[PDB]
Amino acid sequence: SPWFGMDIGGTLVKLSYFEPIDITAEEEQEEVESLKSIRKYLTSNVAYGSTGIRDVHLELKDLTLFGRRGNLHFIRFPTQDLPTFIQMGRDTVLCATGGGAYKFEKDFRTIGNLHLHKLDELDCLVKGLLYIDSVSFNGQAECYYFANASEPERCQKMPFNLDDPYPLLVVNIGSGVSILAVHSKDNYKRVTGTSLGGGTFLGLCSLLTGCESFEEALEMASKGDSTQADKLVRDIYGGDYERFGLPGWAVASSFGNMIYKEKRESVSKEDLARATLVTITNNIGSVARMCAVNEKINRVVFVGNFLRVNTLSMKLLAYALDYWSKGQLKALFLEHEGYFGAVGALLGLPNF
Amino acid sequence: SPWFGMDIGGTLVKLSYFEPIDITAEEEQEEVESLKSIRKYLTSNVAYGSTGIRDVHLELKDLTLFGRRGNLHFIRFPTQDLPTFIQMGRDTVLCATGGGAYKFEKDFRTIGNLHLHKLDELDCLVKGLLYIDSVSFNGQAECYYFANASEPERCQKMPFNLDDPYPLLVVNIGSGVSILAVHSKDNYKRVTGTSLGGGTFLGLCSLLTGCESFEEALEMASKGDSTQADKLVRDIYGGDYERFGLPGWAVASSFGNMIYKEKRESVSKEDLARATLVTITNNIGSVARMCAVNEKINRVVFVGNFLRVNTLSMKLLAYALDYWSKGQLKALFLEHEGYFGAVGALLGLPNF
Ligand SMILES: Nc1ncnc2c1ncn2[C@@H]1O[C@H](COP(=O)(O)OP(=O)(O)NP(=O)(O)O)[C@@H](O)[C@H]1O
Ligand SMILES: Nc1ncnc2c1ncn2[C@@H]1O[C@H](COP(=O)(O)OP(=O)(O)NP(=O)(O)O)[C@@H](O)[C@H]1O
Ligand SMILES: N#Cc1ccc(N2CCN(C(=O)Cc3ccc(C4CC4)cc3)CC2)nn1
Ligand SMILES: N#Cc1ccc(N2CCN(C(=O)Cc3ccc(C4CC4)cc3)CC2)nn1
Ligand SMILES: [Mg+2]
Ligand SMILES: [Mg+2]
Repeated sequence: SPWFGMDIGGTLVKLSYFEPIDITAEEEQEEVESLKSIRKYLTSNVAYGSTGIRDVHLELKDLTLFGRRGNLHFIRFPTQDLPTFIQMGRDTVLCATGGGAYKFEKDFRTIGNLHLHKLDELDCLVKGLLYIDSVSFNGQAECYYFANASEPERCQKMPFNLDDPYPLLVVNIGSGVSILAVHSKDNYKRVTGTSLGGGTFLGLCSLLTGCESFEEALEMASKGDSTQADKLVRDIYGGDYERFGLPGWAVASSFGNMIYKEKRESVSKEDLARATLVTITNNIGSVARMCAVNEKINRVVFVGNFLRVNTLSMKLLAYALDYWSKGQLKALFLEHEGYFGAVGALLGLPNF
Repeated sequence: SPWFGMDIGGTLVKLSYFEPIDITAEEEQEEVESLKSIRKYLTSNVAYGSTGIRDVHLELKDLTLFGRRGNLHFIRFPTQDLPTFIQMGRDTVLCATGGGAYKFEKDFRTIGNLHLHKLDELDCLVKGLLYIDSVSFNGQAECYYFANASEPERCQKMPFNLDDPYPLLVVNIGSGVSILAVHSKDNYKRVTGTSLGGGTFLGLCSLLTGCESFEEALEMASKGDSTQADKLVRDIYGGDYERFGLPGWAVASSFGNMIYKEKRESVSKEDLARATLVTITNNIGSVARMCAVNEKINRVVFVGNFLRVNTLSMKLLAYALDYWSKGQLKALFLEHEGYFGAVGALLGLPNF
C-alpha cells in the first residue's frame, strides 16, 4: 500500500504522501500496476483534476521514514470534491483525521477492503508539528518569526529554534479556530476556540464583495483601506484615548462606520475585503493573547490554511501580538502550517 | 443651572437630567424664563425633535440628590445630531464623559460662559453603576439575571443582589466593547476590549440586509435562522466532537457556510441578520469568559446599548456564559444599562 495520511477538514482535504526513492530492482518487479500508476500520477502532475494541487515547494526530500528513504509530498483539494477523490479510488490502510474522518467514514468504506483508522484532529496536529520541526525543512528552519514587526522598513522573516518546544500555544486557524496548550509531547489540551476564523473571512468577503475565491479575497484586501469601514479610536475621541493607552489608530468598532448610509455608499469592495481580513485577524490575535496570558505561555505559533499565501494576516498578527502584549508574546509561524494533521495521521501508520 | 450629566459616545449621546420636585414658592419666582422653558420642554415631551427620546420607563422618582428631591430622567439621541443639540443650546456647568467630551470640547465651548468638565468614560461608568444599584430602581432591583437560562420553558428574569458588588467584571457593549475589572469602589481597571461590538452588529447588518435601524436589524434577526449562514460542528464532524466536549450545534465557523455560492443564493436577509447577531454576541461572551477566568471573577455584568430592547442577545449571553463556563460564571444585566456614564458624570457636579 502507498503511505498516505489524510486530514479531512470542513473546507480542505490535506494529504501527505510518502514517495519511496530506494526501490530496489526486485521491489519494482513486484510493484502492482495500479500502484505504479498512482505513484506516477502523483509525482508527474502538480495539478490533479480541476481542484487538486501539489504544493511542490513544501516537499521534504530524502526523508527517512519507517526505515525507508523517500520524498514527503503535500497535496490539497476542497472537501466538496471528496466524492471525486473517493470515486477515483474505487476505479490498504488509510489513517485519517479531521472532522471528515468521522463524517465520511461510510464513504471511505465503499472502497473494498479499505481499513479506515480515525485519529483525533488535534493529536495529529501536535505530532505532525513536532515531527516536521524535528526533521527540518530540507536543512532549513521549519519555524520562523517576523523580526522588528513594528517597523516596516526593518520587518523581515527570520528563523526560530524550537528544539525545546514546550510550552507552546498553538492557534489553528482553519474554518474556525482551535487554541491548544502544549506542555509536553504527550500533555496538551484544547484551551478554547473561536468561531471567527478562515471561513468567516471567506464567507463574509464573498457576501460583501462577490469574490469567488480565497485568493481573490486576499487580492482585493491588499488594495483596500479598512479604515473606510472601521470606526477607530480617533473617530470617537478625536485622538488617542490616553488614560488607557489606546492609540488613535486602534479599531474601536469593526465595520462601525458602516452604520452611516453615506459611508456604505462610498466604501469599495476592496475596503470591505481588507476590513474583513483585519477584523478576523485582530480577533484571532486578541483571543490568542488572552489564552497565552491565562496559560502562562509566551510563544504563540499560528497554523492552518487561513495564513497560506497570506502575508498580510501574518504580518498583522506579528505586529499586533507584539504591540498589544507590550513585547511579552512572540508570534511564530511554520512553513508547513496547513499540513500537520495530515502528517500526524501518516505517522500513526505503524500502530496498525 | 439645570443638573445634567452627558455621555457622548461614538454612536449615542446619553443624558441624565435631575428634575427638582421640591421647588418652593420663592424658588419658582427666581426661576429665569429660559430655565423654566427647559424644564417644561424636557418634562412635557417624550420625543425631542426627530431623533431624541426620553426613556420614561427608566425614570427614578423622588430621588434625593445633592440635598434636593427630584426625578432622574434618562434621555438619548444620536451623536450625529449633537450639532442640533448644541445649536438648541446657543438659542452653567456641563459634566461630560465619553470620547465625545474630548472630540467635541471646542463645540461645547461655543455656548457662551459654559464650563465643560471632561470626566473619564470608565470612571463615570463605575460610579454611575454603583450609584443606581445603591438607590434601587424605585424600590425594585436594578440588577437581574436569567434563571435557568438553558431551559426555555423555565428561563425567566430574576433579581440579583449587588449589596457587596466586588469583585465584578463589567462588559460595556457600545460601538465596541470595553472590559473592566472592578475590585472596589476606587480600584478598577480596563482589562482589555474587543472591536466586535454593537457597531459591528449594526454596520454588518446594514451592509448585508439593507436594514435602516438598530430596531429593524433586531426585527429581522428575530425571524432568521443563523444556521443557514454558520457552519456548525455537526456540519464538519457529522455530530458532536466528543473528544473535546463540543456539541454538534456549536458554531464552528461564523458565516462559514457562505463560502458556497449556492448557499449565498438561498440565504435570507433575516438569516444573515440573525447570524450577525449570534456571531457578535457569542464573541462578546467568549471574551468575557476568558477575562473572567483570568481575573478570577465569577460575576459578569453586561451594560451598554447593544442590549437595549435586545432580549435575544441577553438570553444568548445568559445561556452561553453558563453553558461554556460549566456554570462557573453568571451573566448579570442592569435595567439602566446604557446610562451609567451619564449618571456618573452628573455625580461629578459637586467637585466643580
Ligand atoms: N484554496 C483555498 N480554498 C479555500 N480556503 C482556502 C484556500 N486557501 C486558503 N484558504 C483558507 O484556509 C481556510 C481553511 O483552512 P484549513 O486549515 O484547511 O481548515 P479546515 O481543516 O478545512 N477546517 P476545520 O475543520 O475547521 O479544521 C479557509 O477558511 C480559508 O480562509
Ligand atoms: N437607537 C439606536 N441607534 C443606534 N444604535 C443603537 C440604538 N439602540 C441601540 N443601539 C445599539 O447600541 C450601540 C451603541 O451603544 P452605546 O453604549 O450607546 O455606545 P456608544 O457609547 O455610543 N459607543 P462608545 O464610544 O464605543 O462607548 C450601537 O452600536 C447599537 O448596537
Ligand atoms: N494579537 C493581538 C491583539 C489585537 C487587537 C487587540 N485589541 C485589544 C484592544 N482593543 C480595544 O480595546 C478596542 C476598543 C477600543 C476603544 C473602545 C471604546 C472606548 C471607545 C472599545 C474597544 C483593540 C483590539 N488585542 N490584541
Ligand atoms: N459566553 C460565552 C461563550 C460563547 C461561545 C464560546 N465558544 C468557545 C467554543 N467554541 C469553539 O471552539 C468553536 C469551534 C468549534 C470547532 C472547531 C473545529 C474542530 C472543528 C473550531 C472552533 C465556540 C465558541 N465560548 N463562550
Ligand atoms: Mg483543520
Ligand atoms: Mg459608550
